[PDB]
Formats: sequence, C-alpha cells, structure tokens
Amino acid sequence: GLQDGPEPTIHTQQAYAPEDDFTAKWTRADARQLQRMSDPTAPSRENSMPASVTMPTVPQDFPDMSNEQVWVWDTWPLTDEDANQYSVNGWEIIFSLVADRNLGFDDRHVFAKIGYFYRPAGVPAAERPENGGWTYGGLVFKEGVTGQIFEDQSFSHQTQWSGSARVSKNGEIKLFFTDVAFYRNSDGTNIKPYDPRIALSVGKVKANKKGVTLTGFNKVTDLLQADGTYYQTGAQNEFFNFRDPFTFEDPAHPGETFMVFEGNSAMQRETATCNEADLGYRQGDPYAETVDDVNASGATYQIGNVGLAKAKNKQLTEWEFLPPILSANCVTDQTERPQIYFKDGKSYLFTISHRGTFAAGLDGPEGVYGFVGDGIRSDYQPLNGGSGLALGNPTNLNFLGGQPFAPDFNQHPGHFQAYSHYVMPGGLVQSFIDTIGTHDDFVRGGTLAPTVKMDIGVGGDPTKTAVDYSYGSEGLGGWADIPANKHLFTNGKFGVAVSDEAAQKIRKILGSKFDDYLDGKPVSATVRALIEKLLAQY
Repeated sequence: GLQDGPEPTIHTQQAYAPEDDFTAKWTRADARQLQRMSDPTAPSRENSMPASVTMPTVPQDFPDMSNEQVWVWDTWPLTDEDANQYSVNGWEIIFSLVADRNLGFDDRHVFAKIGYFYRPAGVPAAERPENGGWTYGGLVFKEGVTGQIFEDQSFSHQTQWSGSARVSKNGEIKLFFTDVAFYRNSDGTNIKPYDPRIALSVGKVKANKKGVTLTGFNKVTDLLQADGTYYQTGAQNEFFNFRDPFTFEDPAHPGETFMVFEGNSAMQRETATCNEADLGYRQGDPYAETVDDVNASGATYQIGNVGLAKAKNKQLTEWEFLPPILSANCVTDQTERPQIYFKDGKSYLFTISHRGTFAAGLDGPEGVYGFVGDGIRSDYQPLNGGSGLALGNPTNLNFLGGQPFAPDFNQHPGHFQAYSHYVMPGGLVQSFIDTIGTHDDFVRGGTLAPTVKMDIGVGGDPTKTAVDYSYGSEGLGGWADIPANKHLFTNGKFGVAVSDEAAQKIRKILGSKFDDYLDGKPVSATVRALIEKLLAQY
C-alpha cells in the first residue's frame, strides 16, 4: 500500500546511557514515508492518510468545557513518576493553558496563563455531563508571581506556557511549566528575542465537598534556559523554540528524575547545515537527495529537537542538561510537547507537529508523531513504516493545508481538529480543538476534543500503532475525558494512592465516615485511625 519512494532509514533501537552524546535522527528519508503512505487518488476534502494512523473525525458541533468562560488549549493531568493520572480526595484535577474569551483565539499565545479544572472522580465518561462536567477553578498564579525569575523586568508580555504537574502523597503539586517573557515594541516587533524558561512552582490541593482550591504557587524557581551547545538560543535564532517540560522516572534508572522538552538544534540560524545522517538515505537509493541540494532548499531553517535533562536533587529544583535525544534537522521546526511513555520494555517518545512546519520537500498531517527504542536515549525507530506518524488529523496531502484561520478550499475540514495531543495510560489520547470546518464555514475550538484510543504495538510489533475505532462512538470517547487511574487520599501529612478498584472498595467499606474525612470535617481519633489503616492496606 505504499507509493514508490525512498526506503526509510535503518534504525537499530539500541540504547545508550542517558548521559551519552548519541542523538537519534528523524531523517528526511523517514519523513518521506508520510508521502508514500498517502493515497494520491483521494479527492477534494477527503482524507488521504491511512485510517489506522488518522484520528477519528471530530464533529463540528462540539460542547465547550468551560461554558465559554475562557479559551482552553494545552492541558495536562496530575501525574506521578510513572505518568499515572491522579484524583485527590475524590476530585480529578487538570491544568490548562487558558486565555480570556474576549481575545481572538489566535492572539492567545502572548496572553496565556495556566488555569485548572476539577470534577468528581470515578464516574464513567458516558455518565458524565456532555461537556465532561469540569468546573473551572480559575488561574493558578496571582498577578506578577511568574514574573519573579526575570532579571529584565521591562517585558511587554509575560505568559505561562505548557508543562506537566507531579503530585506528592501529601497533596503537594510540583507544577513544571514554561515561564516566558516578551520584549516587544507597540508595533509588535522585538526589542530583543523572547525569553522562555523551564520553571517550577509548588502548591497544594485543598479539597472538600464543594470542590478544589489550590494553595501556594507563591514562588517560582528558574530551572533551565537554552544553553547554545545542545539547545538553540535567542542569539542563534530570534524565534528559537524552548518549552514544554515533561518529567518522569525511567524504569531503567530507578531513583533518578528526567525531563524531556522541546528545543531546536544549537546552530546559528544562518549557518545551520544538514549532513548525510540527517538526510538518512540508504546508500544508492535512486530517491536519495544530495546534502548540497537540501542545504540550498531552505530546509536548514527547520531544525527542531527534543531535549533531555536530569534532576540533580530530590526537590527537583536543580537540573543539568543532557544531549538531545531526537533531532529533526531539515525535517521540522517543531517537535512539540514531547513525552516518554513506557510499554513492554520500550521507550516511546511521542511529540506533536504541524503540517506547515515541515521542511521543503516534506509534508505530513497535523498531529502525533512517535518513536520507539530500547532506552530513553536510543537509536529511535520512527513508528509505522519509519514515517513517525502515530495519530494524524484527517488530511488530504494532495491539497494545500491552509491555516486554522483560513481553511483551504479543497482540504479535509478536520485538518486542524486537534492539537497538543497528550498520550495517557492505556493509549488514550486527549487533545484540544483548534478549527473544524471548511473555508466558508468553520469554527474555532478552544476546548478539548473527544478522547480517542490508540493501540500501541499492534500484532506483536512494537513499531506499529492503530487507532481503535471500536472505542466509544466510532473511535470518539468522552468530551474532555482525562481520567485518573490512581486516587490519592490525603489528610494532615498522611497520604496513600490506590487503584480504581481499591478506591471503590474503600468507599464501600467506610461509607459515610469517609465522606466527612474527605470534606475536611473533624472526625474522632478512632475513625481517623480506621481510615488510615484501610488506606495503608491498599
């Protein structure tokens, strides 16, 4: 089912030490598989990509998760070191980038802030309200708080961009995020390059029957900024990328904490070049390109990477950069929102990309790209025939992609239906809606899509994925469904996390005395003791 074209690069999946210098390449040969997989006969507005790596089509009539109070996009759950997703004292809690609803959706980026939502834990998606039943908790940070780390306080804009959030047994949250300062003249041009930093702020859940309040988030710690040897700086490129921290423990390195994030390869913009390994052709392939032709094409302006860092202390307040784990030199500008997902002894690196960010001569859908190997640093194999595509928006590659604010006349109306996807336990994938519709009849989202299900490692082949069209309604699950598979129960320094099954059992056994404990009511020493004993057992 492939059109003729270059063969994909041979990747070994071999693991290296996290501290080693090996950087895997998503090569031009790999990326050209995306065109081979496309159906050249697909007519106007129909999907040309294979159904197994295409997201189910989102309906244009979607609910809004915030009742249109805010625009919502990149969202993340509360996680542990294994990326399990958490409720705290009976409440699922998510963090989202939000922007005031009065803004044009495309102006959201320079006015972005982190907000949070919550909803009752343990309700199946089909039994929740249509819009997911989330309550908007408001903004995480008081005005001015995130400005604290910037030496240069003359910024014109100051935003919070994407990250992740780690929960502790005491209900504490370590919020890893991208803290960004812009320095713009009134006409929108730069005084100097913007300043995105990877940052941490600690806070805490305060929950009762009425809902969730977040406390703390008073102090921001500056963790990392682009260095210029591994990750491109503003001096190297005014519009360099550096964002989106995701932390985790690697099963192969217990007791250590790592982070991945988006960067660019550390080359001066104007002198950046690609080499034979970036091109990745098998020697002799009649479809091979020359290094000189690619370097002359403009492709050298697309040099995205995925970075790795390691924590130097238990508090996760000090980090050291490690060499990049994946580069996309002359393939894409932007390997966004990287995460590492562990399954069957493999490291899966998932990232998100736009169609328009592909380099000259390359093309692919908006959506999820992924890579598998034997270690967090490995010679990663891009998924699905070496293409890298795991979950693309429906897309006709035979027609121009257009833009989310200006759809192309001949393009699939779901081309921009989903972005900033995030892969959850069991291969569930949550994403936000950007645009759905045709050139004369489209709408912007700014709310979450239905959660979908991607099966990872089909037919015993770890390099293959397939969309589960039996999930929900022809692949579409619950709107804004970000389910917790672990449940933290915590009060006054005591805390334990339990499974779905355990949580149900505990609630049945304790009945009403548990509800009072979780409402923060006074309980007798005897009741406190029996709750803590039952929790400790599970």
